[PDB]
Amino acid sequence: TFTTSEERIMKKIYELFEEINQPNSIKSKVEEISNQLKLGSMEKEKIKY
Amino acid sequence: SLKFSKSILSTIYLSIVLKRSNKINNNNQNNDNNNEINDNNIENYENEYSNNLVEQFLTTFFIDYNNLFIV
Amino acid sequence: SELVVSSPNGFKFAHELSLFSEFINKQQWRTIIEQSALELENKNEYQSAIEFWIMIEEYPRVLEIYNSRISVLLTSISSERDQLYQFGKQLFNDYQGRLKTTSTARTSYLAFEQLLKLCDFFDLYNKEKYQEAIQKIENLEILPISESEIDSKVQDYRFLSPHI
Amino acid sequence: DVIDGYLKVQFENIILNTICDIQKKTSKEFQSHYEQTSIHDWNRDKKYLEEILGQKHIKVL
Amino acid sequence: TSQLLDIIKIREVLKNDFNRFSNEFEIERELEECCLINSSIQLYNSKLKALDGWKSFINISLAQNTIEIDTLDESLLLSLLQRIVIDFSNERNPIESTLSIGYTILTILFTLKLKKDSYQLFINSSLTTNSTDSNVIEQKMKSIFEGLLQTVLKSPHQAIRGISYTCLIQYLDLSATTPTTPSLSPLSTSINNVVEMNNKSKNKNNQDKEQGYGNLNIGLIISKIEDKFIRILSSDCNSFSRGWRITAISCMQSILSIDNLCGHRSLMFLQNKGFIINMINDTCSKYLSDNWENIDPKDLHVYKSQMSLLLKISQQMDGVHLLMNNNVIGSFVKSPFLNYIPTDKIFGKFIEILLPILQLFASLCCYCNNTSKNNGNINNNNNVGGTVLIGSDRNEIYQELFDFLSNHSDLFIIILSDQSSFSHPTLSSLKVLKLTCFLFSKVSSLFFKKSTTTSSSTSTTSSHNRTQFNRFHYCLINLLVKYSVNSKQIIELVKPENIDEELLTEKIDFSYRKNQFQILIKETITSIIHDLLLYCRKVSIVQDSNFGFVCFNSNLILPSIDLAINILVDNILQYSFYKVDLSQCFKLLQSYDQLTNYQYQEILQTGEDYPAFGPTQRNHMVENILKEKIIDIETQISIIHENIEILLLLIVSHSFYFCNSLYLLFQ
Repeated sequence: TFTTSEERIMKKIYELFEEINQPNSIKSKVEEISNQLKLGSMEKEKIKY
Repeated sequence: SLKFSKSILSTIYLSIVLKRSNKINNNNQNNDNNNEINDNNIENYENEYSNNLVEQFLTTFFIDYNNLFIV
Repeated sequence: SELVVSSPNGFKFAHELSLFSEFINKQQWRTIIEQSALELENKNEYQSAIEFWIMIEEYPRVLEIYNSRISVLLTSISSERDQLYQFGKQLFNDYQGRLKTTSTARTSYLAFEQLLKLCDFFDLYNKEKYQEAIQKIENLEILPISESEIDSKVQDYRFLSPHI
Repeated sequence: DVIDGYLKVQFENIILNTICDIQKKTSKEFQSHYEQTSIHDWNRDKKYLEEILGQKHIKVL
Repeated sequence: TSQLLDIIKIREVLKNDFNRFSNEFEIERELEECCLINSSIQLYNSKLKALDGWKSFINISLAQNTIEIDTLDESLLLSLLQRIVIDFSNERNPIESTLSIGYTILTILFTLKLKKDSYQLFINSSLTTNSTDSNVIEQKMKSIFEGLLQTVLKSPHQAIRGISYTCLIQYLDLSATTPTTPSLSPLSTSINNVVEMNNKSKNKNNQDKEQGYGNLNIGLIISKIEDKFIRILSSDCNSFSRGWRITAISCMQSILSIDNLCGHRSLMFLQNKGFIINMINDTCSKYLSDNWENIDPKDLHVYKSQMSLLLKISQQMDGVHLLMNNNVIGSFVKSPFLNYIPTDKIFGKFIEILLPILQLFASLCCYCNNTSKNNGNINNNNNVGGTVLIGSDRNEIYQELFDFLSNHSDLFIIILSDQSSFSHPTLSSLKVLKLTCFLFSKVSSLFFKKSTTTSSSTSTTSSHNRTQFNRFHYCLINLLVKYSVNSKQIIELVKPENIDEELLTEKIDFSYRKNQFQILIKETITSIIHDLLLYCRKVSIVQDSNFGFVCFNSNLILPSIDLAINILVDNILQYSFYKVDLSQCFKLLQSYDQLTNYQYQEILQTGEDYPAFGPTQRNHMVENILKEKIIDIETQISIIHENIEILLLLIVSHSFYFCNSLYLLFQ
């Protein structure tokens, strides 16, 4: 059978899976910053003096 | 349902366009005149309501549920 | 009104302001009396305030103040209780004609003519005159003397004033 | 002088807690009304001096 | 016991008096009827057995926390609660069965509160963007409330109403929303720039609708039933025995916290039934008469709940008016209890009865400030004559408080000297002192006037008023010495009086280390110093800005001006600390999902239970503890800024008074 500490660490393994995989996850945000980079949207103009 | 959806969106587009022309005209006339139950309240109420309605219509479109662009 | 209520002849001066009719028209005069009477109630000067409310014939407020201060004092062995009770016996002698006519404050007059008998009952109780005290509360009609009166007095009580 | 016997006590505990909650709640509400009152009194009694100081400043000129 | 028909004795008597019957097939049918009635009585008894089994099974399956409260499905629990609240409203109940259902309703509502106060409710239906699903949740919650009200309207049975009153309290504690976050004020924004007014309507026109609809649904239930519900409840508040009387009075307090949404109608209905004056007279005669020493401790909780209802009334504008329209201050001030000089063997019971009166009298001062917005936009004749408090009414309240404090003078001298022969002070003597200094700060301007009005008459009374003033003044000034200079020693000498305060004596504050009790003492001492400084300001600086009485003597007997300068420096230092500490609490609230396990122990402090709580549970508990502690700190930051302004004003006014007083010796 499970122990309360195994039920509880299995919960933490699920909680830390979802934050990585849901539509508003870490994975999504690291493709948008990558999309904005491919589409030049962070290359601010280099004024020179 | 897809006809009715097209017909909502085509009528919303037409009302936003007409509202955008009226807001341009009234934004001239609200400079020019200020330097030398009231039915006015109805236009102002329908002007905020027909902003917030279009805003709620677009949040209820974009904020699992398949985003209608997917479908 | 600050002048009239600070005056050590205030009632006499407020009456004299009824003669200066080219300086104070009678509506301004009545409202100087209204503001002076309220600014005597604000001092606990309930007798001074009553004589001011009498000066403008506002007999509802006269009965309202009198019943309110005498009910809160009714049973007390205090100088204010006996002073206000003799003042009430004067208001009963001389003003009862006017006080017994008003359309409003009718129940306030019934209560005034019950409180001026309840004070007379407690006068005799606090002086061991128990047979005369019994006769004062019998001749007040607020209690049952027999079992046959109980449902009547248990109804009559519902038409007293909230000062009894 | 004063399963199911333990359930009696648990139901009575729940009633006593539900009575205690409101008396603690009404007390934090009272504390907040007290402190907002002295804040309002200060800013009122402050402005009264700002206006009286104006009614003294002019008088020397 | 349960009775059945004796089919043997019946069959024998029917065969003795056979003379009534046409033949024996009639006798055997009258026995068939008895056998049918016994069969349905047996089935009635087994349905009652099964309820008593089912209730004890469920309440044990909840009241031991044997099911993890996170996993307990609110969609199932509300569907059960909605089902059984219908039978709890049935006038064909057993009393025993309706009570067995009622105690099961009570445990389900209490377990739902124990979910709310650890986790957000209904998360699975904010993770659906379904406006349908939150509509189904309101319709369930509403079907429970309109049902619990039917059980009150229908039932004659005290304990069935009493349980429904506990369930109605827990329902209103469930439906009340948590506080919004405080709105930080960027004080430097003084220059010209035009556009961003007009967009600010929209977002409040949403969140004020969305909190609005639930509260308006409760208000649009109460405001259909009102005349019967408040009538039954105000009867029960005086018709019930002891424990359930308290439950009805607590229910009335919870309803008055919502009566604003009906329009103060429950409050107005109570005056339109004499309930306020009748409860004042029920209070003074039974708990504030000469026999107060002999009050039964079971009904001292009836006193505390009656006083907490007067305290809940004085927390409203119309409620302060309605308490003065029943002479509340004057009708408590006439009562024998207040004449009693307390002696050591009884002092705690005197404080338990004096403290709620001083809370009520302080509460009556609060509303008398809102007169200042009279922008004359004339148009419409809505003649609703609501009594905006007049220039009379705050002076009426302050006069009954002046003549209270001045008749009871030797009791208030014993309170205001704080000559504590009790070899430890307590937090409840400080609760009483916080209220006493506030009342003298409020009434201070009448204390100046009634001691300085020189009439051309009785010199023997104006000297007496000024002798009482001098006694109170030296006590209030010596408190400002004791509580500022020995401030730190007092925080190190005070003891708890209750297990609630021992549980604040173990617990640390994460902003401060101290325990939480040593902060609640300290912030009670901030309060004592603040209204003592307001008293000093109102006594040093008079109308017209003339100087009054000297609070601090010239030197660098009264104390000297070193005291005001040291209090100013310590308040400037505390104002600098709380602004760093607020700048920590807002940083914690901006990173709560990224705090260390040690910071989560530093904030939650939940013993060896701290391991058990899940992350989403800890994060929600910390997010609401940080909301509370930001509001506590932003409040103390106001009080201590205002101390700094009061102290600067006191130092400048005394310095100016002495410089003019010296100049007037050189002409």
